[PDB]
Order: sequence, then C-alpha cells, then structure tokens
Amino acid sequence: MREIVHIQAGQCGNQIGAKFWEVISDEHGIDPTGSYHGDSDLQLERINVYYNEATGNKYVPRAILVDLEPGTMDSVRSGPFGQIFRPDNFVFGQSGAGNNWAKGHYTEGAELVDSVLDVVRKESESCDCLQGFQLTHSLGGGTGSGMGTLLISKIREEYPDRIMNTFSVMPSPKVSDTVVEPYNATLSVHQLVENTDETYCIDNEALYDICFRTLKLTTPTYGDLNHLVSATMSGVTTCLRFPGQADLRKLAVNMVPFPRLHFFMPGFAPLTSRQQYRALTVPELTQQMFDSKNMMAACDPRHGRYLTVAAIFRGRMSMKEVDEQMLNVQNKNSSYFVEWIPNNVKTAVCDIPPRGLKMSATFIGNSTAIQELFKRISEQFTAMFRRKAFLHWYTGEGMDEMEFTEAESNMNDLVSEYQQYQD
Amino acid sequence: MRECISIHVGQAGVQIGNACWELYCLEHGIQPDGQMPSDKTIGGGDDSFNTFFSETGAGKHVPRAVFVDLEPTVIDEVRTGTYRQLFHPEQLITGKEDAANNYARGHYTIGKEIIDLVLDRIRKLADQCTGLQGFLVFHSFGGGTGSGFTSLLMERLSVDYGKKSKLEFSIYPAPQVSTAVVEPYNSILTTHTTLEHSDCAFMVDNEAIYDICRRNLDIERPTYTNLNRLISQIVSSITASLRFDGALNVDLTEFQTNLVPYPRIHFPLATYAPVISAEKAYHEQLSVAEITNACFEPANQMVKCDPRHGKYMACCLLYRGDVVPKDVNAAIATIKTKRSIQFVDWCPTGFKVGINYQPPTVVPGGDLAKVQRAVCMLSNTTAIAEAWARLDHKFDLMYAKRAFVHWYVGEGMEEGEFSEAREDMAALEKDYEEVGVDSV
Ligand SMILES: Nc1nc2c(ncn2[C@@H]2O[C@H](COP(=O)(O)OP(=O)(O)OP(=O)(O)O)[C@@H](O)[C@H]2O)c(=O)[nH]1
Ligand SMILES: Nc1nc2c(ncn2[C@@H]2O[C@H](COP(=O)(O)OP(=O)(O)O)[C@@H](O)[C@H]2O)c(=O)[nH]1
Ligand SMILES: Cc1cccc(C(=O)N2CCC(C(N)=O)CC2)c1
Ligand SMILES: Cc1cccc(C(=O)N2CCC(C(N)=O)CC2)c1
Ligand SMILES: [Ca+2]
Ligand SMILES: [Ca+2]
Ligand SMILES: [Ca+2]
Ligand SMILES: [Mg+2]
Ligand SMILES: [Mg+2]
Repeated sequence: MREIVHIQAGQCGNQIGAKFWEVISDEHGIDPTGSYHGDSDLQLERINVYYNEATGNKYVPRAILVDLEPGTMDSVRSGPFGQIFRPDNFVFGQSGAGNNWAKGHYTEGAELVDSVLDVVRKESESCDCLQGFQLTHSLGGGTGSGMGTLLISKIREEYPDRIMNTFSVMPSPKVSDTVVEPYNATLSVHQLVENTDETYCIDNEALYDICFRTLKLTTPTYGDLNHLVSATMSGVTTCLRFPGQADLRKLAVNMVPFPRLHFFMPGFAPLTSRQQYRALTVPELTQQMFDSKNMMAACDPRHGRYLTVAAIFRGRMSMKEVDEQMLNVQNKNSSYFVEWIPNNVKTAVCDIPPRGLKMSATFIGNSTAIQELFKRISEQFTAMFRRKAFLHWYTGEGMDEMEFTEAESNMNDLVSEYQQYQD
Repeated sequence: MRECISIHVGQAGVQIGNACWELYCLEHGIQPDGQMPSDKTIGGGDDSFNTFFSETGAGKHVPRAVFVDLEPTVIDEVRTGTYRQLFHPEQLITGKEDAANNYARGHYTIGKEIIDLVLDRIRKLADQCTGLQGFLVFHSFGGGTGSGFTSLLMERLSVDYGKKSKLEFSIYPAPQVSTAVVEPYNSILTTHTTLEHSDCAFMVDNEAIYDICRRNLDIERPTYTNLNRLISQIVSSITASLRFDGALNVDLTEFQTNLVPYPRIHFPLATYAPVISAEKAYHEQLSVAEITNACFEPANQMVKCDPRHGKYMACCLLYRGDVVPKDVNAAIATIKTKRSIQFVDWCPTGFKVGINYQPPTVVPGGDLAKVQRAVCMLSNTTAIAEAWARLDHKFDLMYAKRAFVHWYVGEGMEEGEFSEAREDMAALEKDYEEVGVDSV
C-alpha cells in the first residue's frame, strides 16, 4: 500500500489535474460517482495508490484542490467527474493572486496555506505507507507558481523524507496570459531546484506546436493543450498504477544522478490527427517517441545529452520487438547518450493500453538539453528586469529587488550545471 | 464578491454616469424601477452583474454608486429623471455653491465642507460589499469640482482604504465644449495631486470624441448628450469584463498587469470600433477584421496623439459580441504585417485578448448603429504624453504672466503649488521619454 497524495493548485493546476483524474478514473473503471465498473482485476490491483476506498465500495481520489479564487474549482465541481472528489478537499480563497508570485508565496497564499496543510495531513494520516506527493501547477501565474512552491516548502518541512514530484507547466510568450510570466517562473524554478525530487517540465510552447503542426488543430485552446498533458500524465504514472517492477523513490534513484538535475522532458506516442484507425507498429511507436516533435519541453534533444531515459510501452505487443527497436535507437544515436552511465536507457511494458488506442509509448528523459528551456526563461526575465519593468506588482507585496537578482543567479547557475555535463 | 464602487464627481462625472448606468440597465435587463425579472435570486446573489449592482429584499437592483456635485442643478435632474427610482436618495449628494471652475474651491474652500459626508456615504456602500475590489472615479480635468474635489477625495480614499485600487475615467478638455479659460491650470493641479493615488486612469479627450461624432456619426454640432453616449459605450466595453461572465472573458485587472509597467506610467490609450450610423450600418456587416483594423486608425482614439511617433509597452484587445478567437488571430496576423507596431525592447510584443460574448447594446434615440460585435483596444504607448505636452504648454503661457493665479491664491493656495505641480508634469513627460529609449 504505497499511497500518493495529489495536490493541484491554481487555474492551470486544477484544469490539468481535473483531466488527469478523468483519464485515470476511466482506466481504472471508476465512474463519476466513484463506483467501480471495470472488467479486469488489474484495474484494482494498485487502485489504492491514488484512490481511497470509502464505504459501499466507493473509490475517492486522494486529491486536494487549492486555489486563491473560487472560479476554476467551481468549474471542476460542476465538471464531468467533479462529484468524485472529497468535498472537504476543496480549499480556496476569494482574493485571487493576480498572476503575482509574491501574492501566492508571501501574502494571499500565506493566509490560506495552513488550511491546505490540514487537509494534506488528514490524507497522509490515513495512508498505510505514504510514498510521497505529486503537484500539478503552472509556473507563470500566481497561485500555482507562488503558493504551489510555498506548499512544497511546508510539505518538505513536515514530511522531509517523502518524495515530492511535480508536473510544472512552463510559460511561453506564444501562449501567454501576462507579461510577468518569466518573473513568476524564474522565482518558482529555484524553489523546485531545492525542494522537489522530480519535476516534469511541460512547456506550453511545445504543447501548442504539437496541436498546431502535428495534430492540425487550426485554433488550439487550453483544453487541447490539457488533452496532451492528461495523456502524458497517465503515461508516466502507468508504472505506479499497475503491476510492475515501481515507486517514486526507486524511479528517482535511477533517473537523477545529481540532486539538482531532476527536471525531465516527457514525450508521448502516438500523436495522431483525425488515418486515426491505422495500426501503429512498434518501430513507428519507438521512432516517434524519441522524435523531438513528440516531446513537450520545447528543447532539441540533439542539442544535449541524455543522462537517463525511461520508456513505458502500453498494449499487447511484442516485447521482443520492443527491445529490438529500443536497442536500435540507442545503438543508432549513441552520440546523444552519456557514456559514463552504463545501461542508462530502461524499458517497461504494461498490458493495459490507454482508452481508444491499441498501444502507445511514453518517454521520460533526463536530458541536458533542458537547459535551453531555462535559458529562454532567463533571457525573458532579464529583458524586463534590466529595466525593473513591472516590478512594482511585486515590491507592493513586500519583495525586494535583491530577491529577483538572487533568483536570476540561481537559474543561471542551474544552466551552467547542465552545460558542464553536456561536454 | 469583487464589488466595484463608482463615484461620479462634478457635472461631467455625473452626466457621464447617467449615460453609463442607463446603458448598464439595458445590457442587464434592469428596469427603471430597479426590477430585473431574469434575476431569480431575490435580495442577493454573486452573479457577475452584482459587481456593479446590489440588491434589496424587494427585488431592486441598485447601482453601487455615489453621485457628488458642489451645486445641485445637475444631480437634481437625476433626482427627478427617468431613473430616479434606481438610486437611494443618499447616493445623490449636492452642495449649494459650486467650485466656480477653481481647483482651490473644489479641493479646499467648498470641498472641505462636504468631503466628510461624501466619505460617510461611500462607507455605507463599502459596508455592503463582501470583497470590495476598488473604486471607479469619473470626473473632468477642467471643472473646479472635477479637478479639485476629485483630488481631495482621492487623497482621502487612500487614507481610508489604503492601497485599494482606484481607477479614473478623466475628461480631458477641448476648446469646442470648454467652459473655463483656466482649465489647463485645473488639469495640471489635479493630475499632479492625484498621480500617486491612482492605479490606472483612462483619459477621454473631449476633442477626440467631438471629432468622432462629427466624422463618423454625421453630427454637425455634437452636444454633451452625443459625447456621453459614445463615452458610455467605451466605458461599458472596459467594465464588461467585470459585469459579465464568459469562458473567453479576461478580467480588467489582468489587462492591468500588462498595462502598467511602472506606477506613474498608468494612462492607457483607448480606441473603440465600430462607430457608425444606422444609415451606414444598414446592410453593411462589419467583421472582426474590419473593427480590429479600425483600432489602429488614429482617428478612432479617445485621446488625440500619434502612436506611430511613440513606442508600445502593451496592446490589449477587448472584444464583445459575435467574436471567436480564430477570427481575432487572423485579424491580428493581417495587422502585424501591414502596420509596424513598434514596442520598446524590454517588453513582450504579444497582443492580449479577451472576449465577452454578450453583444453590444444601444440606448433608444441614440446615434450609434446597433452592431453584432465591437472592440475596445487598450494600449500603453509613450505617445499619450502628447496630451500632457499640449496641456503643459497652455499652462506655461498663462503662468509666465501669472494670469488668473490670484483667483487660486485668494482661496488659500500658494504659487509653490503651481510650480510643484508643473514640475511633476515635466518629470512625467520625461518619464515617458525614458521608458521608450532602448536598453543599453
Ligand atoms: N464629455 C463631457 N464633458 C463634459 C460634460 N460636462 C462638462 N464637461 C467638460 O468638463 C469641463 C468643465 O467641468 P465640469 O464637470 O462642468 O465642472 P464641475 O466638475 O461641475 O466643477 P464646477 O462647476 O467648477 O464646480 C469642460 O471641459 C466641459 O467640456 C459632459 O457631460 N460630458
Ligand atoms: N497548459 C495549460 N496552461 C495553462 C492553463 N491555464 C493557464 N495556463 C498557463 O499558466 C500560466 C498562468 O497561470 P495560471 O494557472 O492561470 O495562474 P494561477 O491560477 O494564479 O496559478 C500561463 O503561462 C498560462 O499559459 C491550462 O488550462 N492549460
Ligand atoms: C514610485 C515608483 C517606483 C518605481 C517606478 C516609478 C515610476 O513610475 N517611474 C517612471 C518610469 C521611470 C523609468 N523607468 O524611466 C522610473 C520611475 C515610481
Ligand atoms: C495560441 C494558444 C494556444 C492555446 C491556448 C491559447 C489561449 O487560449 N490563450 C488565452 C489568450 C492569450 C492571449 N494572448 O490573449 C493567449 C493564450 C492560445
Ligand atoms: Ca486577507
Ligand atoms: Ca440576485
Ligand atoms: Ca525620470
Ligand atoms: Mg489564469
Ligand atoms: Mg459644476
């Protein structure tokens, strides 16, 4: 019984989180009312990882919904599976965070954070043996970014030896709500460097390009982007939700060779547009899964080197043909794998495929190419910070310029650390 | 929650308030007696329109507003007009003797006798709010009450409500409808005094509105009524994000984040389209592309200036009506290729978009055609400082001879207040130059 506690914070965090629970609830045969109606015992084998079992054979997600305004969580509660969440696990204020990291981290967020921890503690107290936590949030806003990283810091203080995992949506000027997003993202990245064990970097620019160029969606919406995130989140948690190998700590031990370099690039295959009924062969799955266009960090893997790679294959397929294709990708592009971590490419197979697909593959890379993402953010941060532009939103909440300069240096240090292992 | 309190100061503020609240009632289906048949929650609620209207147990929907003037004749027309039942009598506050176009009388001699009662009435409105967001203050630059009393009130609101947000709709003087030679004095005085107390101010150049009415509506000699009907449409476009809910709706406060890069640089340039008569609109459906392109026609700006001669620090598009993102994106792509919109080098260049699906409305007997879709662009351009420069030049001509200054000194002011205010304006003009220079 290796329980995980899920937290979703802010607008982006709650909208992606709601879709994640809709996707995996379907995979486990859980209906919107929490009642199981599947047909495979594999659906319940590891059900307690994400669901608590209530009276009457009801399964309730171990999820905590957090926000500084009520709007998005009202939508979730009225959404498809909104009724499946524990009513007491909705924790929200009324002020909002105004896309302001300081409001989420130091003022508005500080007034609400204790009540969130009360719910976290309640959920953790009913775990037979808690693995750790997973947080979904964006870095470009105020609640998910500022209050989300505040929550991570207070969870680490109370649960110092539990794994902390995040799905962190990185802002992009191509899919932007406000100009201060690089400020909020730079402030958050330092928190993540210090206080998470594993962070999945999901870049809104990569999600957009996939929807527009590959999926051929003329006008992509946040909903279209979240469909990709839902599918990716289901893929990277398959090995936790079904029989295999295994737990968050073991994953971290084999993915993270250096403590600060724990930012992963995820990928998914297939990504097909509506020729959607065609059967996808193992070679096609393997070639696409390693293609940059299938990755969601907007970083060119051929610009850096893979420290470690995990690949999960779902569906009834030839595990013999999987190994042959995987061993083919490595032994055909070994110039992009560091040669000082032997056998750093691991493959796992799961028999249950995602809804609507005969088979699929999910890709998790710890690549030094992720420095390109942090470089983009750093350059956008400095273009404004050089002129102290928009800083008054943050100094009005009590922040000083020195904290911005420290965040600037912290992320440039991180970029420098990736660059040394790329050579 | 998120309530907004409107304050209408002086003749221009009150009469523009009349037009705005009449338009709001039409957009929301509120009758002149305050009843709203479509509102099924009696005496309360948290609907989007509740940001601007409270509710009584008898089903009356009451504007969250105070009207204030130092003489009674303008507010008296509200007390006896079509929407007299809309307001509680205590929301309409009048003195006997006005400021006589003298900032000093509005801020000091006369204003000081009524400021406490005004604040007490505003407090009564605030007490009914569960999450007051801030104030919207409507006033002229040129009148004695609009300038002097507004600045006194803004100072007192900072003390009584702290940093709670205060936005202005400020009427910038034009010679075609101006009533005082000293309006440049009053404008500089109130702009200086109010600057540190305002989070965001939308200037409305009366000469720009006058030209638009003559040019686009074929009105030979526009009256205050003509001007205020158009101004109310622009005000409505800006506040629609607060009064209506929608999937594509973006809150005014989120636009504000992008629009104000430094506390003093808080004067957005508004542009509105389409402004067209019924005779011209007939059988002529104006598309998203057409009204968007019009946003970048200088003739459609609320303040006369040349953005082509400055730099952009933000561009926001507030659509309402039958508009979908696909058509917006296509319209923007066209503009990004035919107009060189130059941004400062320290600012992102992406346009920020919001859409409110509720279609625009018009008041019967008006000049504007009824349209299926409209847009208000809010830009932060260094070019708006041209409006300060024109005002400062008229100030300088008169002040060099101290013309009319004795009227202000006689009411207790000192010449030091004029030079202090004028120096702040010079620094503000210099600030607008500085932010436009490229980084080193
Ligand atoms: N757009 C518009 N401008 C107005 C209106 N009424 C007055 N103005 C302008 O406002 C300026 C004069 O200020 P007022 O608002 O009339 O003066 P006041 O605030 O009542 O102050 P005092 O009468 O001096 O006590 C002039 O520039 C007028 O053109 C109006 O209804 N609409
Ligand atoms: N992929 C995705 N990104 C989002 C969504 N909503 C907001 N964002 C991004 O998140 C950032 C804004 O943060 P947001 O979550 O809305 O602010 P918060 O509510 O204060 O945490 C921007 O970078 C947006 O592009 C969403 O539904 N999906
Ligand atoms: C109180 C306060 C604090 C910080 C900035 C301002 C401000 O509005 N400007 C104008 C723009 C100018 C510049 N960047 O050239 C700098 C000062 C005001
Ligand atoms: C290109 C794309 C892809 C996915 C979602 C969006 C989107 O809905 N917004 C909200 C509006 C925002 C703006 N610039 O106003 C841009 C991001 C846009
Ligand atoms: Ca508070
Ligand atoms: Ca109601
Ligand atoms: Ca300066
Ligand atoms: Mg948001
Ligand atoms: Mg008057």
